[PDB]
Amino acid sequence: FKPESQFLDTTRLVQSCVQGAVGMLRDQNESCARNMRRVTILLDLLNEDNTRNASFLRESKMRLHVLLNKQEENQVRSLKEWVTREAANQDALQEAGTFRHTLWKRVQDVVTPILASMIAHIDRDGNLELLAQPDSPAWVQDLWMFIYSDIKFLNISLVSFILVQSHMNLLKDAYNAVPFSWRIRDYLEELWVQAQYITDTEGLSKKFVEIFQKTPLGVFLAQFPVAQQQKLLQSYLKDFLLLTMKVSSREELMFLQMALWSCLRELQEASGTPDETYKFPLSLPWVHLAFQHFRTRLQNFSRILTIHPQVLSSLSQAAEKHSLAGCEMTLDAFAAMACAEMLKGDLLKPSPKAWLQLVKNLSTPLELVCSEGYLCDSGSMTRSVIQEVRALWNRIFSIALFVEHVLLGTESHIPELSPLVTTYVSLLDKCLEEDSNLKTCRPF
Amino acid sequence: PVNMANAFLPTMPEDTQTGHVLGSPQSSGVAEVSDRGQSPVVFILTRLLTHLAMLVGATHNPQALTVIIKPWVQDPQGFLQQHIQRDLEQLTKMLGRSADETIHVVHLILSSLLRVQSHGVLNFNAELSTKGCRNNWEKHFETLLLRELKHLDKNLPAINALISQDERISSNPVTKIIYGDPATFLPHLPQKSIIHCSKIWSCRRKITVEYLQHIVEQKNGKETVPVLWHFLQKEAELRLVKFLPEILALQRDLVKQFQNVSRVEYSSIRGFIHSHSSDGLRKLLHDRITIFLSTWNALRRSLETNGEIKLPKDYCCSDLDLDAEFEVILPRRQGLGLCGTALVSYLISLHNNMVYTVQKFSNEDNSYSVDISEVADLHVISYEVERDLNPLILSNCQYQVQQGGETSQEFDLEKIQRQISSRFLQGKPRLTLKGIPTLVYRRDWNYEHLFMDIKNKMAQSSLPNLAISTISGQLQSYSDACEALSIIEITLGFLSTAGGDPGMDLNVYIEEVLRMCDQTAQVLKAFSRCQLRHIIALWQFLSAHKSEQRLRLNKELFREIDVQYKEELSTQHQRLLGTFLNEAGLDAFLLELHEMIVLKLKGPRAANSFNPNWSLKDTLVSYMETKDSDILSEVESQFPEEILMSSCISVWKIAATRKWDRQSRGG
Amino acid sequence: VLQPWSDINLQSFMTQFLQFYSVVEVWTNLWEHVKKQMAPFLEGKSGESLPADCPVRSKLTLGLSILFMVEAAEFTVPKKDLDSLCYLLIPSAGSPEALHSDLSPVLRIRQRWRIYLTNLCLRCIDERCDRWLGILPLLHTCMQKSPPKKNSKSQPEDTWAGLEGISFSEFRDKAPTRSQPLQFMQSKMALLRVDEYLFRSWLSVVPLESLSSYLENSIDYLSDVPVRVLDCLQGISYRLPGLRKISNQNMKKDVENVFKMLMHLVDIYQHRIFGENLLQIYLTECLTLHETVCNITANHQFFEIPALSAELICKLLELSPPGEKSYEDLVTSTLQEALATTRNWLRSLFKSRMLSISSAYVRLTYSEEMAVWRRLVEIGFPEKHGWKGSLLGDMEGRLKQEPPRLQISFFCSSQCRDGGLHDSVSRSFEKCVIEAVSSACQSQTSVLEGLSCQDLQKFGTLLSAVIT
Amino acid sequence: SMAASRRLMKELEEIRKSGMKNFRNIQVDEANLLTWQGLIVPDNPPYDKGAFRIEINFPAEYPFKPPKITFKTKIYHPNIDEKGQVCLPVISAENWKPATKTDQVIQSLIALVNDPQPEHPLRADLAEEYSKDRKKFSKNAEEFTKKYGEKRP
Repeated sequence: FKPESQFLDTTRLVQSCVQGAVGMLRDQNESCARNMRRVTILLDLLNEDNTRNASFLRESKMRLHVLLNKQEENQVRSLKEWVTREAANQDALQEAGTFRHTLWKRVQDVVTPILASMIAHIDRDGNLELLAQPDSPAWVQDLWMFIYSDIKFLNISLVSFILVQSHMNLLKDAYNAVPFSWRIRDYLEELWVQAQYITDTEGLSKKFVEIFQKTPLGVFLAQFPVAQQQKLLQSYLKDFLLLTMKVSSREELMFLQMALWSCLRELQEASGTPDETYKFPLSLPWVHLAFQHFRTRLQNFSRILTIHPQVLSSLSQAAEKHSLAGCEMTLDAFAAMACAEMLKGDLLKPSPKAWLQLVKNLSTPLELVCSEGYLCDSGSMTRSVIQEVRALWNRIFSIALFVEHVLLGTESHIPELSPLVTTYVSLLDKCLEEDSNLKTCRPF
Repeated sequence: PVNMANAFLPTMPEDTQTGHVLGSPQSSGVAEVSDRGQSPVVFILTRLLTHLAMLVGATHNPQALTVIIKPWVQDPQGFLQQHIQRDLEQLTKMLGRSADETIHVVHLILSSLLRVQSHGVLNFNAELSTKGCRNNWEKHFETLLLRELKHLDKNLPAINALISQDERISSNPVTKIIYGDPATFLPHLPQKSIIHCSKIWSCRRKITVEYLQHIVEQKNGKETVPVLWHFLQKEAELRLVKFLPEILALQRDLVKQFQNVSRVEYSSIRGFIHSHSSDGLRKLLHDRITIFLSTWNALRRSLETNGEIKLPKDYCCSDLDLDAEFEVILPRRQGLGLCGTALVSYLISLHNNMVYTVQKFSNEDNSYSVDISEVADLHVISYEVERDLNPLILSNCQYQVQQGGETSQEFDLEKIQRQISSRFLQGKPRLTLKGIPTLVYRRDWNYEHLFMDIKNKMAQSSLPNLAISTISGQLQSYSDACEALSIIEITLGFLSTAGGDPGMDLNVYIEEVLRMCDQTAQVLKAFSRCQLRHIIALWQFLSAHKSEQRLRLNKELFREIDVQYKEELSTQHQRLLGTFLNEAGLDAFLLELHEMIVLKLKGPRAANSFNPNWSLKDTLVSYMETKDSDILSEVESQFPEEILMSSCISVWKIAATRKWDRQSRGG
Repeated sequence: VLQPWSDINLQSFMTQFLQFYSVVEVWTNLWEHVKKQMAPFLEGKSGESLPADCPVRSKLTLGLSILFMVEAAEFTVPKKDLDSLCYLLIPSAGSPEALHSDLSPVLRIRQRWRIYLTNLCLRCIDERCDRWLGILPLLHTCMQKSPPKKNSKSQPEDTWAGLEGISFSEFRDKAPTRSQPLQFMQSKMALLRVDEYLFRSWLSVVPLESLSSYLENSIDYLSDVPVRVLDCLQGISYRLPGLRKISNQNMKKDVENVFKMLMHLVDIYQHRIFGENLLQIYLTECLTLHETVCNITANHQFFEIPALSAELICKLLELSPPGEKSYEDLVTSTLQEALATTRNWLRSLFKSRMLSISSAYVRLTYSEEMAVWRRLVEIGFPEKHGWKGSLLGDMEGRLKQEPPRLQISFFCSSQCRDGGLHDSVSRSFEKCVIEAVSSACQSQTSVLEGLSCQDLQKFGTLLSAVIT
Repeated sequence: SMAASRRLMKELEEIRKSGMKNFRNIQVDEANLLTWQGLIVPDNPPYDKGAFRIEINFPAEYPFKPPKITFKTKIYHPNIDEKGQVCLPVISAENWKPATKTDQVIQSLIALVNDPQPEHPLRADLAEEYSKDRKKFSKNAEEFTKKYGEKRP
């Protein structure tokens, strides 16, 4: 496979051994077994017709050569003389018929497990689907080729039935929209760690973006159009959501997508006008930055989506009625508001104990969001929003205490006071509207 | 003590484990939590009394305690004195009173367990030779200890006054200002004041978590407040839960970077930590491994006792350091890599147990559940005792006073329960074991799991007689048979881990579905008339065919199997096999035989259970019930029993040669 | 502020210097100021003998400080200042590793100082390169220990030496006008006790002609530890395949000298080198060395280097103490591989026939051939394996390729002389001679007419053959 | 592997339909066939006063690797320890053959329970007690069965 011979037809060999390579891969028995899709994908882009396919062939042959050279030094050099060893092997010589068919069979057997491991390390979660997808913009192919030509950036090791693990537990044909998800995620984790440890928490963002601009990946990504980088931005944002956070829903996926985008926008506005790091606002590492600044206010938000899925439906109109995610993050506050509205809506259902459960499961996230130091810095409008959100949260928290005490007690011990307490709770609810601050005199 | 050789000693963790296995006292491990069914205070009291018992025994004869206690071989005196020192330190830390008064209380307990002459301890072994009698004796000890401890607070002031009245320490000026006498006798003193009274300037006890355990267990908190008791029972181990996310990230990174088997050359952990190209990652991983090793050291005491995954004791015997071996941190499931896996498993198990008990007590229903694939910093219980637990518990210690004058300490359990519940313990979901990082070690080359996967996915059926005739006549050459075997094995591996259509015969499958180009047209003609719904059957037939061809010429037919199975049959056994072959379905018999032989008779370590003294009928009927459903009675009731399994490939040779004589000499 | 030497003081020093550079021709005056601080240390002063107004007492500390200063300035430094700066980073009086490990917590963080040391090494790539070699001890005290893996399995020579950032290929292959490394080697020889990577990183940079000297003046070092011969072999088999075909007398004698000292250093000490089941790695290393050295000779006159390689393998097998059947399988495999490698090499480099006449005065086309055959079979190998049933068979097959008459005529053409007192190749020659005589006499053509064959022993053999 | 558990399923079906009249109340969990629980009911004295719970674990290499039988109920035998482990030669690795079905194992172990073998004991002291004074063994075994034996069906 050494570049500049015609001693073998390598493309023919790989098309012959792709089937055997993919046949040995094992998914976890339900994780979208796509073996036929994989072999078709490989064999419709392992040709010499398109320029992208020719460059892919060259890069794949380079990968095969380097892996074979790395694995050959382990041999005792009696296996380096493959022709002589196979010829002295009477069994396989008389098994495969003619001597040249025997030699080609031995090459097939030698190459097929290395190619199987390569396919295992390539199609981690459906990364071949991006090259298979038509009309994909230039960025997908360009970063795929840049990653594929960098042995040091992506180390591919070889091991027999090999297992392929699902990083995201992806749904039916999810095919994460960035070429290699886990690879960039781990590389950016390492880069952020290096930035966070080299410097203190005073110029961390500048050093992080600068050290991302220093890597060849950054200088290569910088040449793409702004629209292409934006497309990369939401694709990376959604696949980061999928990898870091598991979600049994697609609408909530876009909801935390918008939440993390608004968090990124707010972090961009944290600095007044540095006009040096602001020259690259639409970059990949910013997303990581947002996470590592707002992890709490994201994960807590995820809790609100997981404990009470019904609130999502209410939120499905709230974004329409208030136009959230404009400058900063208030989506967890919106989920809290819609949840509180629904809580006061259904109120005493046939099972008021279920109402107690569905108010107390969600007490702690609303306690945590309404805390000082939770928002380090933001606009004055968000100050007013958080003031009123603590006001309403404390109001409904007092309501929840009243319910979980008196409504539980009357229904558990003496069911003869319900019609009176159900009206007195309404009276105290209606009398506390104007003064949502119980520290003063008149509410007490 | 000589009669106590390997006897069931009490107050020891149970996973039997007889003896005196206990770690070194100078350890940063758990607080020696109580056993399955004993109160911790009674447990500690019994443990210290027993400790004094073997201390007296060892001072009587050291060799008996040397042979009783497993780990040490040097001396029992220092080890036992360190245990007694730690026991008295734990006693003075748990009981809320002066240390002299704790020694007074333990003396009171020792004297009070002496006038209990009423004998009701019957039906128990005096040699502690059974677990049942050990538990029975522990039950009597618990009953008597409760009876004595329930009547101690009414004797402490009286005994203090009587002891202070001893007319030999009373001359000592120290005991006047110490042991309950006013210090007004000192002439160098300020005048009497309403603030400088003796009782105002008196010592008072300190509130501690162990004293909380004592107060909640002495007030019968099982029926009133069980959540606090469960929380403080395992508070020591849950103090390490905050480090779960970063160590899970360590397992994730190790799995991601080293998804390899038998390819790691690193020998020392220090080499790994010091062979990274990034300094930020280097020192991060340094801090992370330091935390991992500290948590491992603090928690290598209950894993072998209550952990779900059994582990040998060769891992929890040596302390981990920065220069320790490498395989400890690899999250494996076989040996020496099970350390971190078992640790995180126990952490998840304790979290799940606590959330389950809390839900079963108050919630009664919850749908909030999450895998380990999105574990965050706040998702697990993360608190510091010196900054979080101490203030929240000390804020609820009410003081009550009376008209006559007294200061009483009372705890409102509801207040503290609502405080601790509404802060950390509530909002914790049920973690699942689905997404635990783990390296894969074993392989599925054995080819049976493939067959059962085929039978699960597809409704397999038998091969047509015309199709088998055409493929047999078409594949008469040996090279063609080998090519067909390779291709059909590739398709078998493809079908084991993927789906397909029971129709869609192998030709169109091969040509375009996996787009396998043409090698020879003869094998394609053979595959023209075989369906996927017979694929496994096809494989076995073709496999047998290949070896049968190797029998037809003068070439060695296995070249891989052990020599212990390559020997010729006896004359009488040859006659028996011939009389069997006289009337039988030879094709199916030889097919099943070759399906058996080529799979497991692979040479070394093929005699793990395959001892060469069995019979063909026994092993054939042992196999046949796994996946296949071929003809039965012909081998159940006709096949000879004395076949000497050792020479069983000889039976296949005889059957294949007779089938050759059938096919060729007949036609 | 840098005193005392601690991480907090170093961080405060860096912050203060950054603020000083941000707030404040300037750097020219700064360098002229720092030169007066440099000078007393260059005059040999250290400790109490240093000037009372010197703000820095230790020398590695001020070296690190000036490295920090020059890194945050991106300027150039005079050549005379290179010797002064490089004298300040050598850990003199620091022979034990305990003090290095005690100074490590002051220099915990790992790779930024790696970067500064790398750019210092690349900036001292200039044609002074005198006191440079003292930085590798610090570049390896905060690095991984010696990896015990085989050659060419782990990674190339850059990480085996532990540099990974300096290309020494141009220095080892150039005109050696700077012999300073040898004198520095004999000046600071006792440094290598501080750590273990220095032996590898120093064998990497020593030129070929001085490698023999660098080898035999480490006799005390190899007596202290009989395991660094592994690393010497690692270096030799690392640098050997990279070097191309040898067509010269200088490299001829250089490789002869280094191999001769290698045999000396292997032989003298003991069998104790091969303890702790280390024979396997030694056999693999000697096989790789033989393979590499055999593939770089295509001149039929450098046979002596493969001869010494074969002798090295011979003595390595000879000093193996008897123990399982794994060792016997290993030794059979390694002997078979050695014979296969020699056979393939002699197949490759000798592309011509033998004793083509072309002048009526028949002479060998590869005249220096018989000595090669004698020299590469006289070594001792176990007789249970081949090396006698294979290479002698090669002689037989080569000599059965020539016509009987012409080969007979050459057999005593004043070339095949020096009967080696039952030499195996001589016995093969006599066997092919008697077979050729049998073939010639079997035909009806006269065989002996014009033999100027005054050597009488082969006349006797020829006569006995023709009668019999 | 489930390949084995299919044969254990067939064995359980055939044993349940055939009936043994001495090994009753067999139970198993369908999610893991490799662990059977059963109740030995002996017929001969001095073991006719109680029944004994046993658990048989089948290694994943079954039929080929012999199953391991442990006693969950304390029983006074010279052949079974306090840990419940029982040595059956028909199950020993050096004497195992695949055709030995679980009903033959159950019959053999029940016969051994009803008639102990002293020459190969796992409790030496009980073997000496049986050999030197039969009456003492009779009373000791009867009392042990009375005090610790399970309630008969």
